[PDB]
Amino acid sequence: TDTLTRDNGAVVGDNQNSQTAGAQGPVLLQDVQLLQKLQRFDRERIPERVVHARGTGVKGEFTASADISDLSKATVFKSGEKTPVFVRFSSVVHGNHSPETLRDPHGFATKFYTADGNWDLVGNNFPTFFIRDAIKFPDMVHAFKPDPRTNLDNDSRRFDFFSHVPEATRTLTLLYSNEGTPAGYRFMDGNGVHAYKLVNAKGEVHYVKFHWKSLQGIKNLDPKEVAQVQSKDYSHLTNDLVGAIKKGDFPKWDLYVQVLKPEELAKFDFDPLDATKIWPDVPEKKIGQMVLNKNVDNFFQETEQVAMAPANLVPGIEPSEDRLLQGRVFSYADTQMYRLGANGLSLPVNQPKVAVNNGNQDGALNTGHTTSGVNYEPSRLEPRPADDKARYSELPLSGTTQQAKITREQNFKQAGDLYRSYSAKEKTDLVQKFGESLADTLTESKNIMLSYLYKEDPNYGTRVAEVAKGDLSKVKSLAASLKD
Amino acid sequence: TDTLTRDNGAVVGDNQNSQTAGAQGPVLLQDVQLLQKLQRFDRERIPERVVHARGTGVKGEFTASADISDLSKATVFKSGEKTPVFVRFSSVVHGNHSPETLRDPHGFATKFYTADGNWDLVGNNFPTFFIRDAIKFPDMVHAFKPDPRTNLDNDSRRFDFFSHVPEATRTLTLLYSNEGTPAGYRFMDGNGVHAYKLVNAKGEVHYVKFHWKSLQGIKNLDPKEVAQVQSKDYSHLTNDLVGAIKKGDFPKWDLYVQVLKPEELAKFDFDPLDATKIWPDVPEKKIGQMVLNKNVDNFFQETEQVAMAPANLVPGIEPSEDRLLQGRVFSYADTQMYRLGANGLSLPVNQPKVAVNNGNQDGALNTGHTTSGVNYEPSRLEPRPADDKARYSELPLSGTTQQAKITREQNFKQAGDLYRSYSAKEKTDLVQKFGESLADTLTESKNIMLSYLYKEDPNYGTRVAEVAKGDLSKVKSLAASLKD
Amino acid sequence: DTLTRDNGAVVGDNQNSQTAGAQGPVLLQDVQLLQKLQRFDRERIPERVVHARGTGVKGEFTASADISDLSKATVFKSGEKTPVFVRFSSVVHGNHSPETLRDPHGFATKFYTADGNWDLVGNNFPTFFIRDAIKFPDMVHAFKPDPRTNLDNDSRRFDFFSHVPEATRTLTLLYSNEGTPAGYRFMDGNGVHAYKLVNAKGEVHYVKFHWKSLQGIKNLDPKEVAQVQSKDYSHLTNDLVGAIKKGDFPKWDLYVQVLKPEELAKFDFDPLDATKIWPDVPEKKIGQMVLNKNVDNFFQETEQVAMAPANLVPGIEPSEDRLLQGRVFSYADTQMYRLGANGLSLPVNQPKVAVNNGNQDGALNTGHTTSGVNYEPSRLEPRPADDKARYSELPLSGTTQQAKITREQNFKQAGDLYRSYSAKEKTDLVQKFGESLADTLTESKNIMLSYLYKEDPNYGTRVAEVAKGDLSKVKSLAASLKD
Amino acid sequence: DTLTRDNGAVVGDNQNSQTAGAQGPVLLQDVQLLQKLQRFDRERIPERVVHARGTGVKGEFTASADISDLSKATVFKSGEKTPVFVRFSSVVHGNHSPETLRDPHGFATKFYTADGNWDLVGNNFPTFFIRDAIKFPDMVHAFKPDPRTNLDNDSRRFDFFSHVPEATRTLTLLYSNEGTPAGYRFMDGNGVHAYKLVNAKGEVHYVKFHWKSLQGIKNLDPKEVAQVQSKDYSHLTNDLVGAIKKGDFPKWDLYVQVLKPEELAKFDFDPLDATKIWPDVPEKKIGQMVLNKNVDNFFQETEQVAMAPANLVPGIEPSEDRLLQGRVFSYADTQMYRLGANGLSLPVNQPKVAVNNGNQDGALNTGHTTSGVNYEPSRLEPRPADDKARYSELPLSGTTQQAKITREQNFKQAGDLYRSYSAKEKTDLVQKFGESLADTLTESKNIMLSYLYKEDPNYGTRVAEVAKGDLSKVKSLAASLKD
Ligand code: HEM
Ligand code: HEM
Repeated sequence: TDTLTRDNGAVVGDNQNSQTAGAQGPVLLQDVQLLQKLQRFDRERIPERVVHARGTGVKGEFTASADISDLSKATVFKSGEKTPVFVRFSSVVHGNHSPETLRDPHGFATKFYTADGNWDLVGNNFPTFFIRDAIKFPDMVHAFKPDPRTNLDNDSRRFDFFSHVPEATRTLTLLYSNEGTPAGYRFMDGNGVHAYKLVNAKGEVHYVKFHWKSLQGIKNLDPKEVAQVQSKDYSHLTNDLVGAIKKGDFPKWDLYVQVLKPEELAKFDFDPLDATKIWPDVPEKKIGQMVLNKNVDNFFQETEQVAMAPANLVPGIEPSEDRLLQGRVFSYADTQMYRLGANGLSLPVNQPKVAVNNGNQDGALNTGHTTSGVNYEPSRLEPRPADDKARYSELPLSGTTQQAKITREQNFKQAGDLYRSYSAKEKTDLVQKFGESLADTLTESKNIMLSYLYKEDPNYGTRVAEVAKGDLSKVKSLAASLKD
Repeated sequence: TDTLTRDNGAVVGDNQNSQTAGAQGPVLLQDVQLLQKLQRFDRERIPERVVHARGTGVKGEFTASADISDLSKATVFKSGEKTPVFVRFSSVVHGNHSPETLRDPHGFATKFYTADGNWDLVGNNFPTFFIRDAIKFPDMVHAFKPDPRTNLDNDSRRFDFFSHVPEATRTLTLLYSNEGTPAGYRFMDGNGVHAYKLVNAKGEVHYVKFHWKSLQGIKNLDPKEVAQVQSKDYSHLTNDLVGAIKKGDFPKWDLYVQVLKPEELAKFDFDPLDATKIWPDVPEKKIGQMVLNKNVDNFFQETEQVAMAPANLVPGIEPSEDRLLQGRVFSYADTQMYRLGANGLSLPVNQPKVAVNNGNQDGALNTGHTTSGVNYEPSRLEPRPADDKARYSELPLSGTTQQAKITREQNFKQAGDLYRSYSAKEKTDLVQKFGESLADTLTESKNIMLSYLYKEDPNYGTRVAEVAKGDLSKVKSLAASLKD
Repeated sequence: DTLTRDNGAVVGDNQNSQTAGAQGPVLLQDVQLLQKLQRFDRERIPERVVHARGTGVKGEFTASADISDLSKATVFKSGEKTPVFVRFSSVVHGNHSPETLRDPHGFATKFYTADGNWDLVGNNFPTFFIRDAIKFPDMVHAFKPDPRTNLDNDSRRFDFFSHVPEATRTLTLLYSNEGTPAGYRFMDGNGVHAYKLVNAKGEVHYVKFHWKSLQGIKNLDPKEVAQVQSKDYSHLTNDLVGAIKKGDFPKWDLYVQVLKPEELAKFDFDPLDATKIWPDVPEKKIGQMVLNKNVDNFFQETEQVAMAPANLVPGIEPSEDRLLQGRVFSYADTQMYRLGANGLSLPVNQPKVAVNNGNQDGALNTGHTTSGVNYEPSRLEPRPADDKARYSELPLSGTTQQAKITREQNFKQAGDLYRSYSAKEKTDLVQKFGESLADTLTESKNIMLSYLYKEDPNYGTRVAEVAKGDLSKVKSLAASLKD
Repeated sequence: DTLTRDNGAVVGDNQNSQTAGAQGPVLLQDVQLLQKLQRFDRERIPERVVHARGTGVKGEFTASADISDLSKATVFKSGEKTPVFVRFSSVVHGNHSPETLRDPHGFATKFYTADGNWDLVGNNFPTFFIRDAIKFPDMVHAFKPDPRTNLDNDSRRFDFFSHVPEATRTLTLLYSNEGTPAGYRFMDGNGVHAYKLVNAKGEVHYVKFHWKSLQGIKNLDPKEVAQVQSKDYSHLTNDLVGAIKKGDFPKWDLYVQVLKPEELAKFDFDPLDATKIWPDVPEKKIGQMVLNKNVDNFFQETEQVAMAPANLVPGIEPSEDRLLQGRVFSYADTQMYRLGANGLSLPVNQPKVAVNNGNQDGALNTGHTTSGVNYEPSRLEPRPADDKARYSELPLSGTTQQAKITREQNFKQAGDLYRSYSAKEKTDLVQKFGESLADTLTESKNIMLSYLYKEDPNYGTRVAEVAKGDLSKVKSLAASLKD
């Protein structure tokens, strides 16, 4: 077999014994194989993601199947176009080897390696989120994560924060339902959550929501099943997916879009760009199908180093003015400059399948081969012209610069409708899980949280208020003042 | 209450809404509060420890109680001397938020903030280790850790490695016994593993092993109890410890030493500086007592950032020539330069309780206030004399520089001793756990592993061979050729 | 006091490594050798991407006027005295580059105010070369040494600048003798952009800041530059540190130029264009600064200071100048990298008021947190905002867009500047610019010369001769340019 | 080709940021503005702790002797052609520091051999100032600019060197005109230390390496230094890059001086003392190097190359020189920080042979691993060692120790050097040392003078004059110094 070498290519003569000053003597500083193997070892780890640290990556392909040229000019949506993908599924709060049975929303991020560049659709199984403005994301994550004093879960903290956040009511209803503990990533849907802005070749815009429909169906664990699985397997989602792909049982999802024109936004009773809302009566249209059929070759180089970011957009796809999405356009590229580095987008899993041509340079571990003296634009010696067809869409403005919440909140209606859509057994599990989680919250926050659940549906609030030992008369009088 | 501020101290006007271009417009880049909060958030995480990433830190005090001036000049051992400590307990292989029920050795690292500087005793509950030379450490960890292709446990990998490592037999016997799954950190002992060299005021040396004897007793979980605990609690060791301290029930450990003179080592049939060995008949002497009685204030600032390293030594305590230990003198300080930074030892939790006076300077995030022009030694303007009493001890040398295994291995005797010391019930649990783990290893490595167990004790090897489905006749013939 | 390791243990020998016998190899277990070398091996951090070469000093600012109608900031309250940290610098070259190299010179002032830290990061030139921060990286890459060799190559800047008529004014300032100061004490400081001051009623004013040197202005001419460089590559640092050591403390008066929001539309140029001065707006004195103390340690203080236009206090906000808007992001961003997440907690960067927020962890966090409340809002440990500190509201119209400003006036002020120079000052300018332009590609060179010609026919004509451009092509090119 | 963003998407407008209307603020969603500024903000990495100012060129080495009796290394096989990367540098000052400043000049060569990459990291000076690596951080700290002001302050290095008599020989080379070369092309290079060469029979030889310039040696005297500095702060880079552009490729012959292990105890000095040359050992030529190609990109190649004495191939090992021993640790260590754990996988650092080991992960890992076997040994995917590559064995005796070498001889070789200088060179040497020593504290100054006086009474006497030392004290201190 080929000889073991050091990183400079030199063969190693003994990989079992350190060089010592005699049989009973100390180790020498000059043993370069010892030093190099330990300095590499000592530097293998990089920071985990600040959220969604626990994840599983797989590869597959997406094939478009409809004519949506009237909605978007992006080549990924052209009927019959087959684009390779990289998908990273994940939980949200806990560290990287945390039990996959822990209750949480699950991430569903798809990197499309399109012919116009890489587009990332960074979604979750839940179609709505807990907040509507990215300025609260650091606050929200800090409240959800383990207590900073102990590294132990302490749910009284998320309910202190969330008692000030009535808009979280619908998504907390998902979290504490059995949708919070899936049986496999193959048995969950995916949603973009926000409305994205699709732009056609005439410069016209449509606001669109994306949904991945599982062709395997939806399968969740109930709290007693969660405990049985957790007893022997702390990686059941990863085992399920990797194992399925090894057996050739490739999971698939159909992609659907819901569409609104800019002039329809103001007609609704809720704000269509509020990330805490679904669009209940807008029809869905199928535009493609993705199949995930290949495992990764190396977890660290692919799954750990993949950089998913809503900022990775192609002409024809832009962010909407959803205020949650707006901060996401900054945050992922920013964190990835730190987690990976300035040259993170040049790693194999992050590279586009098209040419990159710009003046960005240098930075740590630059692996390029540059020969030109022109790293500026414009240049008449080595021009790099822009493409006028790729200019951003123009959105009309009015009012003033401002710091004010959106005007139509409707914080409790959709939560109530979701609660009522649940089977009797689903409601029972949601009520017992939410109540157990809320039981030792401070009394003031506890009765305020329970007022939101009661305003969503009196049966929901009454039952969680019994489990959590809240004060039902205070819950009802607080709920009476809440506005629809 | 005090107004929320930005990091430059300027008060914040609205922490709930980002600044937007009208009520329906996009978010502005000039919103410095949004951008600061997101950039700080985006940079919260640092690399986890390459091993022992899952850990719990607490604080307490150690009080010495014997006259060991004959063995060491170090102040921490002076009778009645009280020294504050920081202890970090941990598992080894998996990451943060991995289940604390996972089978593994457990770390027991004590930072003593002595009156002569900080001394770290970085030990484990197991008194022996799997390998005896630090050049194999990276290989050993890579074999134990989850498969690099999938991030899932795959014990065929560790047994392909350990089939070439007959010296791992005794510690794999501890690993697969119920000592591999403790009921609490308070119910385990701690050991230095290596002999350390204590030096007295005359410059004379003694080799000593350290043992923390639990005053709460030893309590382990058997396989069925592990699954039951894991079903509901993935942080059972942290909860147990933080819990006890909150209730005032402070865990204690008596510190004992085993002592051998330099001239006695050659008389043993095993090498006393072999990390795979205990010293079976050397008497123990109690030298002090440690009580852990305070939880940390902030997990990140203290438990995550603490830097435990065998290199943090004080005059009177030095590393022995144990070849595993020698590598550890280099590796912890090296990985901390990366994980923390060049200024990592100036963080609050890592600072000594005595003055630091040297020419080490600059480096990222230097928080000092230097006024001198003298950052070199020697200097006649601002001298920094050495202390001739702190010169290292002189060890006699013989032979040549070399790369060769130690001359006495005795790889199976102590492992058989350990097996035979176990109760019938403990034997059954060991055999079932080891055999289930080994069952899908490649046949050649599996029968070689079994031969090691059979040579330790024929009953051990026969029973694990039945559970693992190895070939007994091949096991017996391979064992017949093994040497004692 | 005895020499120690970083753990506080005393060192027994700091002159000899531990070796295996008199003729033998060095031992891995010598922890003093390893810890000194590992710290030494990690002393350096990335230099600033621009302005790497700099000098820092400390002093104090005292406000002297009632400007409460313009800003509610406590720093400007007449009589208020505020400690300052100032960093002066060059722009293009590395940290030990000669201080005589031709460049704009930075003048950044960190005010440790009673409302928090406010940084006024300006330059001695009152105008900049570009007017939209999206071009900053390109501009800097064209100015810096050639990426192939690390050697100055002025044809690269004129290839870029031939597309940028808006750089005419400041290029005139660069190639003049103001491009090579005699001391930092002998130069003015300008904020360049208009900032928006907001008073206690919420009213806004657009203001320009100017530091007037009370030592006067003193530039070196070309011949004096080579003379000084021959023996001194740190002449600016030497002058300032030496002057403070002798007790000759340099002082600057701070002046403001003021405009109301409804006045911006009435000029022939865009008042928020960073390549423009405000020629006819009167100046008012609002305070004075004295720099009277040298630093204790260059690295801890001068190298680690983090100056950023985003360090704002109530009463001061960015204007819509498109150059400034980019700077509000870039400084804080690069400091997260060059220093780290906890860079603003280093001694030189800390404010003199408490910091109260949920920002946490990050590399080398030196705090002492005990609370479980790292989120807002909380009813257990609230951290209320102050409604009085809400940002001002600017009226908007039109659409989101990617389009240059409409009033450019790229040559007029460039010409006024040229013609304002003495005959000798003009001669030096023409020769420095023309020598720098000489080997630019012919198309860029004659386009550059057209911008100078459009500014002032004598200017363009004299540089064309030195630089060897085609006078007739310059004149026809200039014919097609708009004032 | 069309400009793109880093994800490959085409840019529609690289001239204007996206704003909220023509007079409105910039938008956070303009991903091109943010990605360009984020990349620009992170361009710089930490400069080398020493030798930050450098120039890199490429070339080829051709072996021309049969030295298989001394080393089994393929690089030295007669007729063997190996590609090289060479980086020349100054030592003490930061990037863009004047290349005329007085220092030793680095001469590092990376040989991309058929057995792996071998780096010969040398200098023009054949000796060094100190002899144990434990003092290296102290020495560098004393040599660099004062930590309080970032200005050169030569009193600091003499405070330090007044305790270091062994630096006399190299301080003599430093203050001579060898300290200011006219080009890297006109300077020799030396490995300084003895290296251990090992042949195919396991036999060892101690060897010194010397690169003989085939352009001759060309220095600048103090008056010429000032002239070049007045106008050129990159004279060495210019000279070397320009020479190669013209086709005038510089050449160096490689020579070795050989000693057997039993010969080291014979001499009156220690042959592994880095402050010593080997005066009477003869030199044999073993090959020639020609540098004939410039780099394509300065940052990717010259800034990112990783030169380290730890990059060894079979046939070559460190000797027991105590300064060399620390260098085996420190270069790889600083490169783990300056570059990263994956720094040896960058294009310029990669070997021309396959790398096969279980080193993995780390920041920005660009590999394409498929195996699950990242440990050794393995019976599934074995990675056997080669017994012929085992390290050589050195006989030991004594005990572990912290004690200076015994045969110091700190002054004789320095005096020898001085006496070989022409009258011109002696006067230049004397004026510079004296001028640098001038404001040192009297006690250190007179002790430095004693060392010079002990090397040679005229040296001592002539430098004590310029520096204003006290000759009677110098002579009585010198009286007591031993040979
Ligand atoms: C609709 C709401 C959101 C969804 C669906 C979502 C989804 C996700 C997913 C799936 C990932 C993991 C991607 C991967 O597998 O690598 C992730 C990571 C992340 N998210 Fe979000 N998230 C949302 C809200 C936010 C917000 C509001 C912010 C901040 C402004 C944010 C910041 C981050 C960060 C910093 C990471 C780590 C990325 C990395 O290190 O590569 N997210 N998110
Ligand atoms: C007797 C054998 C060993 C014992 C008892 C042991 C114990 C420990 C413990 C208790 C910790 C965690 C300290 C904490 O809580 O921060 C640790 C971490 C670590 N150990 Fe060991 N270990 C052993 C062998 C080794 C060897 C041979 C090496 C390498 C030569 C090594 C390298 C490391 C590293 C790099 C870390 C991470 C340190 C950090 O990031 O702060 N260990 N070990």
